[PDB]
Amino acid sequence: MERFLLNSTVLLYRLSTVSLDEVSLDERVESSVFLAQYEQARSLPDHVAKSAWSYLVQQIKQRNMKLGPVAILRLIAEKFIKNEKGGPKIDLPMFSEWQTLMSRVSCLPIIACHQVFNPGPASQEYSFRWPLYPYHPTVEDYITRECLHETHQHLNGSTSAEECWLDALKHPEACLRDFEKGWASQEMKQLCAQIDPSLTPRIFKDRLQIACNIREILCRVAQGVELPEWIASMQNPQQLANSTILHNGREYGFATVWPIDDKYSQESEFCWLTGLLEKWRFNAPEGLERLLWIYLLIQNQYLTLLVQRTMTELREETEKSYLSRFKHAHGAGVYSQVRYLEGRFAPKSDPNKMQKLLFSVLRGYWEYLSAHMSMEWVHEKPLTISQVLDNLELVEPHGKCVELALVPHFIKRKPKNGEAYPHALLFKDLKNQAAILMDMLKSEPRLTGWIRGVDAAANEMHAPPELFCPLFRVLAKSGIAHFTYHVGEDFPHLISGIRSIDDALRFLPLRNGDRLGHCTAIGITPSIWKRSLPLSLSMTKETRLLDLVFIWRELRSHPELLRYASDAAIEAVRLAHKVFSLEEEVSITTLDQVFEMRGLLAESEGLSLWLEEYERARELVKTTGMKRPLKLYKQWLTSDNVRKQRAEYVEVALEYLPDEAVVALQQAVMAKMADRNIAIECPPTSQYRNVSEHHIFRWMGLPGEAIEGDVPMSICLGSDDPGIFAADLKSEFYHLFVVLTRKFGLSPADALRKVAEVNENGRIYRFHDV
Amino acid sequence: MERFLLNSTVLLYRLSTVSLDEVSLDERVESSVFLAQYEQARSLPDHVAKSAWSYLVQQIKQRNMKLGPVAILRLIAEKFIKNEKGGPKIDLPMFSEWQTLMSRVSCLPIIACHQVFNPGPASQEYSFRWPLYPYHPTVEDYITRECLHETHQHLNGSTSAEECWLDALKHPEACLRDFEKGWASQEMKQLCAQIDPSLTPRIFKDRLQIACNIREILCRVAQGVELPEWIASMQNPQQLANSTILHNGREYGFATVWPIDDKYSQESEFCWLTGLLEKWRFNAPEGLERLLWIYLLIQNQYLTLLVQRTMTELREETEKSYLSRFKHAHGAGVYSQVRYLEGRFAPKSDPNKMQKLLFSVLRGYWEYLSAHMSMEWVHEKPLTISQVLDNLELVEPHGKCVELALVPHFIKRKPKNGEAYPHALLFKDLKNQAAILMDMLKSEPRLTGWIRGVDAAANEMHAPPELFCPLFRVLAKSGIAHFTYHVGEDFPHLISGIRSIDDALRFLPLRNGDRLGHCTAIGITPSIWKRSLPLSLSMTKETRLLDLVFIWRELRSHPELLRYASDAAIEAVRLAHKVFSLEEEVSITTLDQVFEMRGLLAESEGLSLWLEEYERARELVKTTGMKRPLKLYKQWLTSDNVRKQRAEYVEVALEYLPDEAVVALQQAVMAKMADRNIAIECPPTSQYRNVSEHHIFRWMGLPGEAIEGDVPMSICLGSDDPGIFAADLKSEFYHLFVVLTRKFGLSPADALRKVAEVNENGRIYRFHDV
Amino acid sequence: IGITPSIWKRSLPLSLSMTKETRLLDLVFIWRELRSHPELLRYASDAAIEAVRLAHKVFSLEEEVSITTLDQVFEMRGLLAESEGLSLWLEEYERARELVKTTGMKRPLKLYKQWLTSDNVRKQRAEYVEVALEYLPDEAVVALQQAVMAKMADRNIAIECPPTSQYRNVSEHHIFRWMGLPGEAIEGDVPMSICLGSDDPGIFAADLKSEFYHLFVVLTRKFGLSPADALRKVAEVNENGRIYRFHDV
Ligand SMILES: [Zn+2]
Ligand SMILES: [Zn+2]
Repeated sequence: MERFLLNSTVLLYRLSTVSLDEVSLDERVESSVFLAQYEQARSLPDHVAKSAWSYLVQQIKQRNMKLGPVAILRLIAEKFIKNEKGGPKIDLPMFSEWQTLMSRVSCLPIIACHQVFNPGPASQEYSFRWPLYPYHPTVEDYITRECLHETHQHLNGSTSAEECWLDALKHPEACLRDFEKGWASQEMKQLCAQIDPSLTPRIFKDRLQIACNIREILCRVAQGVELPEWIASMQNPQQLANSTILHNGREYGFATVWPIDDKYSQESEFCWLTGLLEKWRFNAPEGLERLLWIYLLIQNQYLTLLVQRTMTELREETEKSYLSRFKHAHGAGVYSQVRYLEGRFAPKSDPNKMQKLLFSVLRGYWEYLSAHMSMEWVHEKPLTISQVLDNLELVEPHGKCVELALVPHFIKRKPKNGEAYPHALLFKDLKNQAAILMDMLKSEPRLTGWIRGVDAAANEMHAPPELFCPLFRVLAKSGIAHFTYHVGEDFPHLISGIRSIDDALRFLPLRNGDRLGHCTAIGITPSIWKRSLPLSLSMTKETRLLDLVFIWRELRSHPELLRYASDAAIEAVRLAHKVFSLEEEVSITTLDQVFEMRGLLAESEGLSLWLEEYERARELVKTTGMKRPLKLYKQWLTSDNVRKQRAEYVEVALEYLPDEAVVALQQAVMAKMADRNIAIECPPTSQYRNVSEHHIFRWMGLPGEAIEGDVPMSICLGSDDPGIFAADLKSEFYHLFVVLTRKFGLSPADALRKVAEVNENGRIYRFHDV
Repeated sequence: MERFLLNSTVLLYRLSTVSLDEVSLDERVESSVFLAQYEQARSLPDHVAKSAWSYLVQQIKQRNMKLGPVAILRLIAEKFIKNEKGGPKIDLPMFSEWQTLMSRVSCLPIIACHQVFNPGPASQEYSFRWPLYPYHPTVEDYITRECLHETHQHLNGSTSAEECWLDALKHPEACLRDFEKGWASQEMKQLCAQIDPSLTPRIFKDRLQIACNIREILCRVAQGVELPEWIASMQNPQQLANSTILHNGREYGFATVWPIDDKYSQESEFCWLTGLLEKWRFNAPEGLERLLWIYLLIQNQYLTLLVQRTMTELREETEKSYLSRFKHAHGAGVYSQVRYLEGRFAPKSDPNKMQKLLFSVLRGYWEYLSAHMSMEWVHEKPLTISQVLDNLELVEPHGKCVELALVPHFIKRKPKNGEAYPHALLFKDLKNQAAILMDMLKSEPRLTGWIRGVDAAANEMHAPPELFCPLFRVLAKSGIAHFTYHVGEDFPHLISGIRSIDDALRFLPLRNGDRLGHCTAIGITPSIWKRSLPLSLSMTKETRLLDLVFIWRELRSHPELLRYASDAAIEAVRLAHKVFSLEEEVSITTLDQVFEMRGLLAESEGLSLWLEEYERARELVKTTGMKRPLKLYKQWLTSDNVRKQRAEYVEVALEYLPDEAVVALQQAVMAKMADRNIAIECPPTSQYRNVSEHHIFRWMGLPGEAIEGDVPMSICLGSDDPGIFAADLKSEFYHLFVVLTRKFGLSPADALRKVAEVNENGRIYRFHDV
Repeated sequence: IGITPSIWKRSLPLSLSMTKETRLLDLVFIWRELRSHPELLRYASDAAIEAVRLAHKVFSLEEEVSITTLDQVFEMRGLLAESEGLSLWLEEYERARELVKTTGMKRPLKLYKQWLTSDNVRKQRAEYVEVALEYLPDEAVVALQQAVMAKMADRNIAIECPPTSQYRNVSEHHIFRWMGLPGEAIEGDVPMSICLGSDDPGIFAADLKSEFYHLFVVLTRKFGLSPADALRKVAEVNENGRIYRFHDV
């Protein structure tokens, strides 16, 4: 429960609102804790909270200390972090729980408290490194031998959330600008209201600047410098909502001097916090400790809102952040811990911005390499992308350092109210971006060795994959090997997700060894897919009809489900009749022929490198006996009536199909996949009670999770956990190892090689040049 | 999904605040629904809600309604309720969803709308009856042939919460007094914040008066009488927060003539709502539907508060509520659906109030019996308890009507800061009440024929059973037959609840055929008992030590857990040494002999009907070798440091014992159950996702639910669901029936019998006189 | 749903003549059932084909009609003729309004009207066609039959059984096969809530008590059940009489 006292919206209000000399807020802190649990962990049975709080307070009073940041952090550090071998580490049994706490709290304060109150041997000068980790010699030797391989880094640009808070403190105005530009959006209305009811942009700025001011003041006291006299005027936290304080007539600026150049550096934060805590080892002023309360609380609230969520992204268009990611990916040892890194990046609409971003990333990689290996760099200070390449070709794949592969994102937005065919404007945008990419490759053909493969991300329902097939094929002929597309992550229905996955398979120009993405649909079981959700699910008519045709096709060969297959046939015919407003009798067969054309470009022939696909409809139209498919698909694309019908909603009864049938669909899907030799990135991520049910294990063949009709699926790794701070690929590696060893009782060797197949598959299906 | 539109606190806030002429609040209601769903059902993944509301609005626009309570109740009634055989009945597969809905909403409006818009045959004049039930010929034939058994009804006095609402409107000031006296105590503050952050007694009175005024105004429209003028002045809902409205200098009242004398009756509500809906069949004024909306909301929210929760009970001290209870318990047939009723009521500490309550209950019962049967009644208008007994002495156990059994409660409060021994003052209050009880019994020996047994209710941790043993023995000698004690309901640890149950067995004077209560500790499995609980659970030191003693005692003979038993012994020795401040060596044997003395009365010898348990310690003191036992027990009861360290808080691992070992302790307890012929009352109720997980099934032996060593133990039924409105014993009967037949596929006969053995256990262990 | 095919063809001619509608609906039903059983899909396909042919005759159809469409035709046999295609009566007068709105039902509705009205169609309905006595196997019969008892249990509908042509002896009585008697019950059977009826066509002075005795004696002697066994079995149906009594409660 401790992480309440560090992450609490109501406590944040109360502490920020009460005066600094109030004292004796124990009851209200406790009540705020109970409200926080009621909001967050509703399931706790109303008495565990009171008991655990009686404890927490009891331990505090035993240790003769005050309810404080230092108190809670001390308890947490003592409970979790141990110093072993090298640096602080996380106990193997407690690692998962520590991750759960990470899902709510920042670890820098905890780490500083650990160092100050129980430092390890005074022989290894420790430098801050996030996140903290457990130790297993087998795992360590394995990583030393083979290193790790990143393929899914797209959660928040390419960095952890923690440094973004410091970036905010560095450009508070930029973050307010982004906050506001988006405050006009609907979705974030609900996001912000549900995280913090009365969040609002003015209070956004107020909390940000208050945090800046508290950091400054606490830094002054940590350095132990004179407690400036306007502190006396400082009485109410709301005073920290302004850039200057008024003591008597004068407006005093809080700005001050810090030893380090990068005043917003994580290292600066850490040194500051260590100094403060060591000053505060025996006792603390109440005003300042409450200040640190609100400081940590605002940190955490900001970090959540960010994680549960373009210009705060643009500011990362320098060769500083990329160097940072690269240095972090490289360990503290001479050899980098990750062997092969996939660098995923959002394309822009302007050639200037793409060339800027590309030069930034390329240069940063060059400096990362130069900082580790010495040689004649030709252009010692490269200024152009061509110069950077000139520098880079000289590198050989020894493996001392990481190997970079660059993948642009394809962001799928919702269709708009008015357009010739669905997603037409989005298609135009993507065509613009892709053409620019192609032209940059034209200009610098050597870029084919660094820009390898394109991913298709953002919310799936906003666009079906068939929209991207012409894009992917044109890019391929441009020289883009390898492709990726997010499938199966979220869906109106599990059958819908499975159908979407097969659509991608059968339509996308995916070759041997390509990689799809989460594909959670074919991993999640129908036992654990419906546990708190309504018995029926409303969804779009188009989605329903496509899924019904999918059920048809997949179950046509299954003797045990032919009843369901006939039902799918009948109901798909009826839905087609309604959506297309049909009066003639239309066969499931011709529906199927219509639906197999979904990969065709809208504007091909029914509506340089684009000529092939522009004519791709020509041989189809040449096929005489496909009249009805042509006209029906043209109606599907253009007809206003058909489009409104497609948008229409209607229920699916949950138990439309037996879970056995769902599993059969899944298994047909894995069969087709494995036939085509495609891999599945699986990052650890809503409905799972604990990680133990993660479908990764079913894909991994664990007894008690795997199903009889199952296959291997070439799972690969990816460091993208939506609801955590300061996560890493090796963090996920350790997560999987510990869960295997503990919950499944596998011996350390067993867990090691279990995870190792997925890791080495990461290398195997790397897109990087060979 | 619809639950959120009919109960939403934040929705209530803003709709009540906005002007009645605001209009076009669709997006507003959307935000309200998303917030309410987030706060209540957190698990739903953020998009199913969007789809569900999309289809809701699709329905509303297609069928051409306005987003409003009318359309909502219409969709509900269509989706749930139907006319079959006699009156409306709930579709069987939908009963679980409907009772879930009743967990948050009331059915009066829904049933009104159903009757209004799809009435059955216009020949069975439809007198409202609550709640609404399903139809199964086997079920109805069984209830007719046999009839049912109420054994456990202590939730809201003995009434369903919905009637408490019209009670509040009858005496709103009384509800205000009850609210405020209690609003000063913390736990209600935590609750008020958790349910309604800004609840307060102020807005409490405000919302109550608003509700009454809405009732009046919409009565004006329903009777279709002239739409009085001050409606024009009425522009904001808050204007309804006052008893009068100021139009132009004049303050106009809200009250009127209503057709029925009892203006606060559920039947009045029903006929009224029917009239309102009939009038509003095709359309209605926007502001008026909004007023109805707010009425319904407030209705739901305060009903929620009430259920989850003195003078509101005191006002129920007339022979009216109890007559109503009896009539409700009896169906609409000549024969009563229940045969045997158990009437549980609090024993008051004033003899006058106690005899008042008792004459009230007796007179209500007699009048009911008169209302259904004819003979000479002797005192046609009885006045005294003696007179009503004279009347009732002529009644015979034919079975036409209900047979009542009266049980005083014992509400056990937390121990206070200062007292000679723990819970001493509570013991004194109970002794006062029991003295009063035996006084009235002495005065009227006949009362033994209606007061059959006493129950120990209230929060378990507030007091342990052993202190009641002298009380129960004294009462038994006075002439009270059968006893009850709530066990297993709430606990800090599962083993601790198990130990509590054993202690009750081995200390309370329980006899053959007695009953305990919920005993959920013994039904909940270790597997599904730890789903969101912290990896470590936290207890009082005294509880921890007693559990250690229990574990070792019970596992002494288990060869497979001897390790665990030996541990428990060791840590028990350690804890006893620290607690008793023991310098010498205390054997776990000695601790056994100490803790077996717990049933001893505190003020007997180590500190007429009472003389026996005053001298009971004489035999033990005569016992020579028990020196050390007695002195340690005295230390335990009295030593201030000892009571302090008892109150202090010690932690224990969640997985302190293996799941199997916990079940083994459970099985020792099941064996004791069967051996002593003690029944267990199992009503339907926090950790269960769906009702199918209910431990009731574990006892009923459902394959895959019964554990290997399971033992039948005379489970009995109880109509007490903490989180539902207008619950009934027959209702939960249907619930169990449907659950068996569907989630386990059992045939109607199988489910009928499987519930029937429990029902008939009810008969077998009636407390009623023979 | 009682008589087993084994004892259904004991003196029957090897072919049976019946009306064309009966034949067509039979084929349609056979398909509707046998779509799902892996062991009878051949028969289901045969029925679909032949039903298509027979409908092409009965409707004199010139276009092509799918068995799905035939089903959509014959699913609407519950519609009132003069509802919309030919106070309390209102609701069923207008019920066809929703369907006629249904756009995809064009061909079904027109076919239904043809069937109800067309004189040529009605003449063809009255026409007769032969069917082989073993048109389908006993196993197929019993599969259909067990599906029927499945829906029986699903809808909680009872069967009102009196005692009565082909049966040589009362021991051959179908009542027993419902009653689950070993050697009389069939594997894929389900319980179906039988109730009694005192209606014997070919006797005088017969009563429910008389039938009770008859059943008890036959159970006891021909099947050797103990008195308790036979009494319990007979009761089952007897008190099922209570259970599904129409009498008001
Ligand atoms: Zn992804
Ligand atoms: Zn209870």
